[PDB]
Amino acid sequence: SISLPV
Amino acid sequence: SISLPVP
Amino acid sequence: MDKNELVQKAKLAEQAERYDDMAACMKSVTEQGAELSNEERNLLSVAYKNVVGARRSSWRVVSSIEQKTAEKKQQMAREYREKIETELRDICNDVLSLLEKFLIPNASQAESKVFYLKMKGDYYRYLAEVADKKGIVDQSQQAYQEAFEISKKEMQPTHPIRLGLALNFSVFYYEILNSPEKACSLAKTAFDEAIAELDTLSEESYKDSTLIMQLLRDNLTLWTS
Amino acid sequence: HMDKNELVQKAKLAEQAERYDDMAACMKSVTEQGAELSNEERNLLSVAYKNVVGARRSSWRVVSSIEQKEKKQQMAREYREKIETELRDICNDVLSLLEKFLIPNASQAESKVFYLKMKGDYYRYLAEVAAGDDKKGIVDQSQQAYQEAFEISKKEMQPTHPIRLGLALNFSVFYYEILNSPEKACSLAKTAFDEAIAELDTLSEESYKDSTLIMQLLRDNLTLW
Repeated sequence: SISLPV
Repeated sequence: SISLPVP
Repeated sequence: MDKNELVQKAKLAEQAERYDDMAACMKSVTEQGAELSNEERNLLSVAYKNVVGARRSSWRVVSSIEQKTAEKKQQMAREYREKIETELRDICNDVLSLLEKFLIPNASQAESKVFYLKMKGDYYRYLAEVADKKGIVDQSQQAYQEAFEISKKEMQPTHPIRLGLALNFSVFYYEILNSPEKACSLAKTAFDEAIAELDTLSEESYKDSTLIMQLLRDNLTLWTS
Repeated sequence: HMDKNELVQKAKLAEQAERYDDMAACMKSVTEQGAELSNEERNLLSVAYKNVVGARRSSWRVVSSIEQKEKKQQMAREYREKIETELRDICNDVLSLLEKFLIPNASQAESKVFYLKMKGDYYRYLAEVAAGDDKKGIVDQSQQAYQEAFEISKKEMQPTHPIRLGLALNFSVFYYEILNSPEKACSLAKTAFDEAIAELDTLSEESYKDSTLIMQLLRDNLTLW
């Protein structure tokens, strides 16, 4: 799963 | 310039 | 030294891709006790995300070597996984202590309170990726939930901080709780409520908000086979 | 005292995990056990330190580029000086490993030329950051290490040899980049190339690609030069 990037 | 990338 | 000197070196550190420096700078700024600006807050978060990010990625690689293995290579992978794991927990405990002792208690801004409670959920979630585990998972859920409740009360559903919180909370549900339905339910509601109100989102935050909305939809598509 | 097979295993684990500081530490303890290094261990030591100093070489360029564009510049400079200090620490560690172990242990001309090229390389990296009297002595040490390695390689090594070809490449770059002699560079490069292609047929299959690659990069540096 993709979490929030910088 | 391009120095040696791997020994 | 002066907070503004530490903040300047944190940005030089970030240009140099020296994120350990960046975190130590912003850790010092934070331990001075004054609350952080939005700039200082995001510099802190960038620093620690890259710092812990590097170890999470090393932890992934070595675990997968441990699983794919040949007694000796496996014992060496297992020991090196534990060495990285210990750094990982130190970094998370470092961040969690700053959040508990300085950032969450002193935040006069609802937005910063939501930002910091999301961050406490994040780093407990990183602890839980490698975790005792029931306790850490509960710490992550409760931080995310409080953050979420304040965000529904203080921000519009198109706010990037709120949208990003819903993204990570639904990742938490899918990956840490093995609960796809709640993950999908949280992400779809967050996306739908944002999309119903895009018409009045400020052009300054439109890119960041639609970007996160894209990520929410990316996950729901994957999650629903 | 520490099992060397374990340090070499973890050095490879560190390499895959992009933990080059760890990778250098493993190979530094191997080297410090006093025995002469296998080709694998020698190559691991070389990659590890090349990456550890490579990170500081790139950060130094970024920060030094900022330093050129009164309190902001003083912050950049202090940081730039912090990066140089680390860069000089790493280079000194390597140069000291060469002086105490690698060069005195080198049984054969192949080994000796490798380590004397390494010494030229790490004095070259010092040179890229050094100033004043310090620098002149630094640049001198580099030319001496490279030049002696060359003479050993002309005498004892088939021009075929990748180690001999890599030496000619970096020495020519030392002339080009550090000593501003474009005519000493291409000449060096031109010569070492066609000395090897003349005996390309003798090349063994375990060394064919390594030699031909360096030979390509010799020509590549030529085109840009």
